[PDB]
Formats: sequence, C-alpha cells, structure tokens
Amino acid sequence: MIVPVRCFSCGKVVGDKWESYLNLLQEDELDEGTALSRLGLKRYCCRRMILTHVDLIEKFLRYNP
Amino acid sequence: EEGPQVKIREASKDNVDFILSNVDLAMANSLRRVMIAEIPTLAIDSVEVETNTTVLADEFIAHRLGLIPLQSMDIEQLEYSRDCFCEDHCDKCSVVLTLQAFGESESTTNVYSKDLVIVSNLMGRNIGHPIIQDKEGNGVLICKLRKGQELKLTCVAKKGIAKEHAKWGPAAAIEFEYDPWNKLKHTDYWYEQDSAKEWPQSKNCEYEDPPNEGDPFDYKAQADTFYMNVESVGSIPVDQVVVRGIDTLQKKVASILLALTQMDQD
Amino acid sequence: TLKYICAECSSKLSLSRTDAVRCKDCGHRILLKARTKRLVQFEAR
Amino acid sequence: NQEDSMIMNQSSIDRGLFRSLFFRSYMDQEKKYGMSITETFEKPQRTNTLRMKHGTYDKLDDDGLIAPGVRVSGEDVIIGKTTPISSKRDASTPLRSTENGIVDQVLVTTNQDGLKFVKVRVRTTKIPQIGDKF
Amino acid sequence: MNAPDRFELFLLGEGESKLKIDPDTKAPNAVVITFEKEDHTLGNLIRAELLNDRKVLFAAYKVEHPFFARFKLRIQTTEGYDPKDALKNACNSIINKLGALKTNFETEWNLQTL
Ligand SMILES: [Zn+2]
Ligand SMILES: [Zn+2]
Ligand SMILES: [Zn+2]
Repeated sequence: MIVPVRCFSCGKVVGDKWESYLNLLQEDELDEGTALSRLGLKRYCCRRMILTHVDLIEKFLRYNP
Repeated sequence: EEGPQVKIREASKDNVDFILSNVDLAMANSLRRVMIAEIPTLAIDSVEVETNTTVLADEFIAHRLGLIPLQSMDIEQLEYSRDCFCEDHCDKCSVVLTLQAFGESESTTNVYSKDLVIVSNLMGRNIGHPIIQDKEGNGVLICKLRKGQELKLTCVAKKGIAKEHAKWGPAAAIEFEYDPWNKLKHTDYWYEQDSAKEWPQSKNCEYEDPPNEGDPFDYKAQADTFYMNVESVGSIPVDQVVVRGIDTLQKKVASILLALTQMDQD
Repeated sequence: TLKYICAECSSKLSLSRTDAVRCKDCGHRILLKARTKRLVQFEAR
Repeated sequence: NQEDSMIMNQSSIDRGLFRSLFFRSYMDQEKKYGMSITETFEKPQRTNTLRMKHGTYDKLDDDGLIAPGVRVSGEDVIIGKTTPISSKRDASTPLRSTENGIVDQVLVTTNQDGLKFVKVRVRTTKIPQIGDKF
Repeated sequence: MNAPDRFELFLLGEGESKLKIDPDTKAPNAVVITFEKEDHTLGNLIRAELLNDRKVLFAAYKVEHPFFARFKLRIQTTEGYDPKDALKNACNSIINKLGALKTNFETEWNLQTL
C-alpha cells in the first residue's frame, strides 16, 4: 500500500523516512542496511518496517479513473 | 538533592540516556509505564471527508491521519472533549485542521503532513502543528495522487491518552536495564559451553564493578541503579516525556490520597 | 436523479430512468454512482 | 497463549498491524419474466405495498439504491425493488444481518437482455480481534 | 463487535467509586481495597512502598482478570496501626520521592548541550 506512518513494534515515526530511503539507495548507491542506518532506524523492529515494505500504491495510481 | 538520583549521560532533541540511582525497582518501572501510556497528547481523532477520489480508502487515510504527530507542548491547557461543556467539539478542547490536495501535475503529486493547515483558533497555545523532523520539511507521507485525483477533508484533533489508543503516545521506545553483571542473579543465563563468552557484554558494564570469584553471593543487595533511555516521537520534547511522566504518576498517586479523604465524610 | 460519473470515462451524467444506458460521448454503458453529500465521519483509530 | 492460542500486542495493532479491508458485493436485477411484467427499482412505501423488511429504507435514494457514502449496518435495506403482482410485493435486499460498513460503489448497468441490474459493494475495515486465526 | 470501549480503562462508570474498602474476614487488622480503573502501574508501586513500612505485616496486589482495569490491594498492619494510614503514608512517601526525582532530573537537564 503505502509507507506505514508509524512502526508497529514501538511506533516510531517512519512515514517520513520513505523517500529519503529510496534516495539513499539509488541516488548515492548505498546498501539497504547502511541506508536504514543513516535514516537513524537503529532498533530492528522499526527497521523491518521500511525494508520489508512494498509500495503497492505506485501500481494503484496506474489506473486511470 | 535528596532521594532518587538522575545522571544524564547523553542528551538530544530526541533522546535522554540517563541513570536513575537510589529508587525502588517498582517506581523506576511504574515511571516507564506511565511514560508509555499516560502522559496526554493531542492527535487527530475525527475525520469528516468531503472528497476522496484517491487510490486509498477513506478510513485507511483517516487512520494514518491519527498517527501523524501533532505538537502537544501546551497540551495541558487544552481540554478533554468529554469534559468540555460545549456540544461536540470547540476551540478550547480541540484543534481542527484542513487538508486539500489535488493532483495538478503529470508527475505523481505527494501529500505530506506539511500540507496540513490549522483552522480552529489556537488562541496562543503551542498546539496542533504537525511535528516535522523530516530534512526537506515534509514529515510523513499521507498519500499519493495521480492526475485528476482530489482529496478534501477536515480533521478535529483531540486531547487523548495512549491507553486509549497508541496514537496518543509520546513514547516510542524506552530502553531500560539494571544489574549488568547479574550480581543479583535475576536471570539464569542459558548457555552451551560458557555463559560469559556467549552472552555479549552490556554497554552498561563500564559503569559497574565486575564481581569477584573470590566473593560469594551478595544476597542482601537490592536493585538500585537503573539505565534508561527515553526516545520521543516529538509531540513533546524528550525532557518533558520523563518530567510529565513523573508528574502524571505522582498526579494519579495523589487522586488516591484525595479519594481516601472523600470517603471519610459522614 | 441523480448523477452518475462515467466509468472508463470522466463526467457527471445526471441522466434518469427511461434514458437508460450508457453515457455521453463515451458510448460505453457501466455507470458508477457518485459520492453522497451527507458527509461521514471517521474515528481516527 | 496456551493450546495453540496466542497473545497479540494491542498497542502495535493500533498502529495498523494485521489490518484488512473487507469489500462485499450485493447484486440484483429487474425481473426475468413476462411481457407486461417488470420488477422495478424504487424506494417503495409501506402503503398498500405491505411485505416490506424490518429495516429502514430511509437510506435509499429515489432510484431505489444507496449512495456511495452512507454507513449501513444491521438490516438496512440497500437495494429497493418491488415486484408488481396482480399494488406491489417487496423484493429488496437487506445488508447482511451480522455485517455493517460503508457503501463503496454502486454499479448500475444493463444486462445482455436489456435488463437494468445493479451491483452494490460495501466496505468494512477489519481489525484483529480476540479469536481471529493467524 | 463485542469489544468494550477503550476509555473504560481510565474513566469510571455509573456509580463506581475509585476506592472500595472492605474488612478482611480472614486475619485480624487487615483490609482489602479495590482500585477501579487502575493497574500494575499503580498497584505495584503502592505495594512495593508499603513493604518499606516496618509496621506493615502483609502487602500484595493482584489483577484478577486482564479484561478489566482494576486490582485488589490487601494490607495488614500491626495492632493499633490502622491500615488506611499505612496506605496514606505509603502514597505520600511515593509522591515525595517522585517530586525529588523530578527536580533532580530538571537540574541535570539544565546542564546539557544538544
Ligand atoms: Zn519499532
Ligand atoms: Zn469543547
Ligand atoms: Zn463517459
């Protein structure tokens, strides 16, 4: 769907981490673990919140209506 | 000062790593719970939706709205709507905010929590402004729009407690650790060959004295020192989560005292 | 009575009964109703 | 959490852990018999049209169908239809007795015989309750 | 669908007193207070502090069912010492530690950077 606004585990503000994540990846060629660390996602719960997430919205917008 | 004792090790906008000497276990615990579930906050708790031709469902959005951290610094001078005398909500117990978004571009239009617009009368109180720790200034990605897509809705933020919903947490994660050499034997370490070589050393071991095999078990000892770290979402600065925590705990201990006097009447 | 936004097309056809299918300029049937006015609320929970 | 049950973090649930959308589609159609016989989509009135449901029809617009905003619940009528038998007999479609939710979309189209027919689809979000299998 | 509302954890109901005090019929000079709309946050704190008072013979709390925000505190005191006072001194004692804790934290905070 879309980046959960808060991690379930503890509920850390991650909703504002998505774009910044995708940039760290592709823009400056970082690896997801490093990328996730630079976003200050330390504890592994809120960490998997981003890594394991799938952006199905990009697909949903594809439909005209 | 006198009893319980604090010692900051690290401090920041978002974290307070400290050491809480000379306190009961019970109290140092009860404080962490209160810090999680009982310091009040403002958060969106009603969404009237005018138009949503967006890819997402109404309530699915409504939901994320609830999760967006709103400034709750001056929260103590906002009221519980349940307490307010006004019918439904008012400008003295609820912030109202507006969200308008329409996709103009060919490119995907994003909707951030920056796009939230306060509308009700804050009347000076430092309240309701979406927290933005984002680097480019648009914290939290509410939604995404295609070309002709619109989303028009109105959110009434209320004072709430995390006990009632985890949105109203200022909390996040509270680190917590005592007796980093098991000198109290509060665990029995599972091992295969060697407890010591297999279990890694807690960072809080540079702070205490390792036991001596030349020593026997100190059985009289109690849990005394406590190594916490409070992290804050941001709807309340860090220092305040701990303070208001101590405040609230104390506050509710008190209503028990008062309640005992209320009963004494004939 | 009442207005029906075309499906595969974008519009606000307000046709009624005995007008029957389908749409305007589109040619295809399949009409979706349009959102109500009497707005609903959501607990944000 | 004994005997293949489990304990779920109520707090993390609120953050939206294991939440689902739930869409149900109801469907009805104008008669299938006669040359001077045709069931009609309308909001009937209990006057001489007796044989109605327990639930309110009050959420039915004039054409006999709800609008894609209205919350429905209990035995709310969702599709209004009368079968004119010689004033009328009711043939309206109540929202499932045990369900409740908000109308998502209403599809009015004709069928291959030139029959007007309708597809109403309701939406509930379902949050992990005590007793839900995982 | 069968869930209780969530305010029901901290909001009292239709005539539910906060405390309820009942004479324990087992041991003499003992009492069992019921705390509606509270939990381990409060109970564990009151019990642990009651166990520092050296005229308290017995002190323990318990949540009889997690469905419900409520708990029972059982208190026995030495002859002559009324248990309610044992509760009162107990609460106050906590409040004083908490206050000291708050100020001690504040001064520490006011010395930092970043
Ligand atoms: Zn987390
Ligand atoms: Zn009010
Ligand atoms: Zn069209």
